[PDB]
Amino acid sequence: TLRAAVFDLDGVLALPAVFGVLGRTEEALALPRGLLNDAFQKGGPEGATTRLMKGEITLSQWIPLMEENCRKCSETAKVCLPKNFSIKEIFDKAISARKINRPMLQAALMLRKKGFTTAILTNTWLDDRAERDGLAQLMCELKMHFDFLIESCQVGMVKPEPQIYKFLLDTLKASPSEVVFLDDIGANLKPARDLGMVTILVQDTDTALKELEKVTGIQLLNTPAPLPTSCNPSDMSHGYVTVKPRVRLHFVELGSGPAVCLCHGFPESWYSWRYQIPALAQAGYRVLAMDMKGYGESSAPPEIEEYCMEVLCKEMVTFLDKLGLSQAVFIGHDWGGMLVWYMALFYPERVRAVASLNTPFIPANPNMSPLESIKANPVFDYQLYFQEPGVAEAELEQNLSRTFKSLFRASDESVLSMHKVCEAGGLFVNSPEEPSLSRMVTEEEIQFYVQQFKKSGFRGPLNWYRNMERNWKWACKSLGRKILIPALMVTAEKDFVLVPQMSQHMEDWIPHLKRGHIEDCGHWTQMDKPTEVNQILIKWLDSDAR
Amino acid sequence: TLRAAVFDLDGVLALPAVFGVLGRTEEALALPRGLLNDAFQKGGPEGATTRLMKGEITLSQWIPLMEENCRKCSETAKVCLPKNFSIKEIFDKAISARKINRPMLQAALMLRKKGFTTAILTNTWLDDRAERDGLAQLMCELKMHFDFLIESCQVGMVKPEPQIYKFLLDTLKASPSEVVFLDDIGANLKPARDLGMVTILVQDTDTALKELEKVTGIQLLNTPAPLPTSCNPSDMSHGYVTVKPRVRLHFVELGSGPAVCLCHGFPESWYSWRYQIPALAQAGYRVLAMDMKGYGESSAPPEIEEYCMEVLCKEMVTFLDKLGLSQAVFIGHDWGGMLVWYMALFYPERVRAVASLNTPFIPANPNMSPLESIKANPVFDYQLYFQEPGVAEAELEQNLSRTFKSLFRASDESVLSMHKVCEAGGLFVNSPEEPSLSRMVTEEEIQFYVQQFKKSGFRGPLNWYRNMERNWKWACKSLGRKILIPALMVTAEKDFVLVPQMSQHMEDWIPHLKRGHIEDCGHWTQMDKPTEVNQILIKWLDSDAR
Ligand SMILES: CNC(=O)NC1CCCCC1
Ligand SMILES: CNC(=O)NC1CCCCC1
Repeated sequence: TLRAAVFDLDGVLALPAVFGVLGRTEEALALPRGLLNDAFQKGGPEGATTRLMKGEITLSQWIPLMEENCRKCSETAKVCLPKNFSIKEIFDKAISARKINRPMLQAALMLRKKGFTTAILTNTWLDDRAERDGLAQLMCELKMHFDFLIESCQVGMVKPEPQIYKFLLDTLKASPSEVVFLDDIGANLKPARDLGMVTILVQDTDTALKELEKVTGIQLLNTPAPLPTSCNPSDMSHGYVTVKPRVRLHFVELGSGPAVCLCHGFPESWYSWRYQIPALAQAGYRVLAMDMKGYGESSAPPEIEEYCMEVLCKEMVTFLDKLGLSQAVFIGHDWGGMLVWYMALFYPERVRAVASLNTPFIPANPNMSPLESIKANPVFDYQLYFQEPGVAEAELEQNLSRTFKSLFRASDESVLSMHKVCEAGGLFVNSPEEPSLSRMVTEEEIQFYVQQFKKSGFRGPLNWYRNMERNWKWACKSLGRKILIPALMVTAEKDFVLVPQMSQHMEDWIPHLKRGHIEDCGHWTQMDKPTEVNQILIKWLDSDAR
Repeated sequence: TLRAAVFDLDGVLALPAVFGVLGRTEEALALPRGLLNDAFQKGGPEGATTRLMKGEITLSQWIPLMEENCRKCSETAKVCLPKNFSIKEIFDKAISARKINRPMLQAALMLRKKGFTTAILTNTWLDDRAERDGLAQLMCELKMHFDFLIESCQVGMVKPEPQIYKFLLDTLKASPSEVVFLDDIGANLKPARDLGMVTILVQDTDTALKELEKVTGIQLLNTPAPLPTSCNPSDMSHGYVTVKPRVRLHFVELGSGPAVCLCHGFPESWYSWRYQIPALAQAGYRVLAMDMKGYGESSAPPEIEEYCMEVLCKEMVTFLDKLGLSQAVFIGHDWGGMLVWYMALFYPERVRAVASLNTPFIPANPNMSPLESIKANPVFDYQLYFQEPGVAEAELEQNLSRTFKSLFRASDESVLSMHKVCEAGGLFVNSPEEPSLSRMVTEEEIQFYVQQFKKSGFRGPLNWYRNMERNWKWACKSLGRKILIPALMVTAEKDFVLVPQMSQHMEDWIPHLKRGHIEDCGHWTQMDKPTEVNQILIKWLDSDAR
């Protein structure tokens, strides 16, 4: 019974196969059929290509040896190679053209999710070309999804030598009968078959995947659209910056490129961005997912005033100062969305671009108390419940699992009503003791939030709501300004608190505002509709943030 | 008696003054003298410029108001503004032309080092221009060197209003007679004088600095060349990546741009790069200064084999994988320099460029044991002393302060001889109990190393020397390769262990190798000659790493 699946890189996990470029080059240059592929494999186990694939020599050292093999082959075939024939050019083009075979990676992802040990076994080289980064990026993206990556040039062994197959089995800690091995080269498949491994000759992906699902008993073809890659907290780079003597900010960091600072809402975590972190890094950005002040590994002082927008914003500027960042794109959700509009208003030189999920920009009404404003909206009743220090902390801290299971629900699953929360005397008074698990979250993901909130509880987070008068007075200083930097407003159809219509007058303050809108999406945008959030943010980033 | 120095930005800490561009524009466009400066100050306290400087409006909102003031002024002067007259263009150019007045910053640096509280008090704006990053970078660089930055647009107050001066004094916690205030605008200097502050009207920097040194009693002019900016450990962003279950790597992170991974030697710290970290970040790079395996906040497992080059290198690849970095430029010193050549040899796709300070690349001799090789060089005797587990740990751990004070010495201060270390029975047998403090280090810097080494001691670090046979066998696999990626070798004249001549045959293995050489420099390159290390690395980075 199968418990491991092994995949080749070229022609299996990555297409088009670099081998298929040699044939295409022969046809384009009208050279004898097989001339390039014959020069490539010249001398077999003793040849330059085996030396390259075993790691004896680098790609740049191999290029002239391949050129000499091509001359020798053309001489024997009684033909002439063109005026400007370049092996470097041929391979640079072949390599950049090669992309991830997405349905093959999806099938590998599915087998791994169903308990399989997965591995990439590849005949590859030590790439020292000026353009080696392209392949490095490809390998980096692919490898993360597998338990093992075995590279011929690293192990000093090559397919079809029997030793690499015995090395594979030892790495897998599996008997051959427990392994599926997928390869586009029949000769390289032969030693796995001979050992008793289930083998699949990959020509077209669909047939290979049909053979793969038939042999594993797991649905791989026609499966529903998978979720984006998530984050394993223990596999991330964790960052810590002290912004003032008693205040330290924690963040998760992934990728290279323009800095993108992710700001969560209430009562959340850097982990609320788990589905965006790998996607935005893969899209060419340096992601900084914050644990906002009062949360997770960030400091949580008890004083209410430590959580007014003016201080939160100043500390975010200090956070950039200490990291040596002149700018970052600021992306916020909920309370983070509010902070992000205020960063754009008070510190535009530090904000490359601004984006908010659900939270609109509504300027302070100078002719009305923020208390009056909040009272005027029935859905904002829970904010008055949040005012008295200790009351909401006691209910929210009593049972952590219940708190998150009750809150983190899709629009069709709601167990909470935000109206008459004060009158009812609590957020969970008409909510079950043991709520069911929402389709948006696993039990483990709820438990990460439970463990985070065991450190400081709900005092710091609730203090974000306890600065109405302070925030209002500070916001009034910005009443003559406009937001003229790149800005994106993302509304969620079914957010019954931060309704899409609350954002209707934003172009009066943000004339060049760009928009996104997510249908059938509740308040928990990032986990509700991760695929669509990623698409909206990446499209806006590549066009407006660079 | 003076204890605080206050500096203006425009025309004081930054030159040329943006005000002086309006006059230059008038002259270039042959407009009436003062037309632009008169339109700029139009309406005085009630005018658009005061609104901008107080933060009521942003720079982009102000541009058309300045245009209307220019039209009004030209109308009164009975003149016409040119065909393509643009305030945006004028200010974009003015702002990008403005650079830090280096001798003024040096004097501020010196006063602060001598115990003064320093501050920048500026009439500035909320910059939301597409090109606002240039100024953000300038402010970011300047602010780090001062105790306070007071910006008119942030405090809703402007010079010469008396309230900003009272705000300044309150921020300083100083009586006016204790303050020196430097400004290029006599009108803005007047309220400070009236309060009893010592004032300096800044025209040329030299005269201002002459007045400043006369009044403070501190040498500011003709002073020796200062050291580069160092790092305060508590003001840095600290990063942590788990590379395998029992192994976590710590790093300090500063800047944006191409990733530059700094690798220290024995027995050092990320802190050995303190003088390079701010310089390389300022030069346009994302610096990652490691605590190498066995050191500081990085894990230090006891097993010798955990420290062979093969595992150290693989973990550095995993470090890049987890941070989401397809590449980094690798810069090493001493044992870090050795690791860095091996990264280039075994993982060229992951190494953007490679640089080593002092450590040459010498390939394994396949016809000789590494023990034989080390025995053949008398200066390498101490490495045989390092072999026996426990012996060097006991001497190096006995007195930490003595260990670092004895080791970290300039070429003209040496207290240690690396020959006959085994025969003598120790590294410090002919060394004092209380060594004098080297000119390279302060007592506090020695104490940071003492505190770091209290965590894991010398076992992990000494284990870097205990893998000769393992490293040799692994290095032999690379004997047919060449290093063909961008590479830099930096030799130190007076390093009597890693002598410049040990690097003489490197072009046989690295044909395109670039070189740097530091005269009168011992083994501790980074702290011995920080200014010259920075110049060599930055020049090579900008040309070969991008
Ligand atoms: C639970 N959501 C919530 O209270 N969000 C607030 C964000 C700031 C604006 C008011 C609502
Ligand atoms: C104290 N320096 C030291 O032992 N450095 C080593 C680096 C690796 C090559 C041999 C010397």
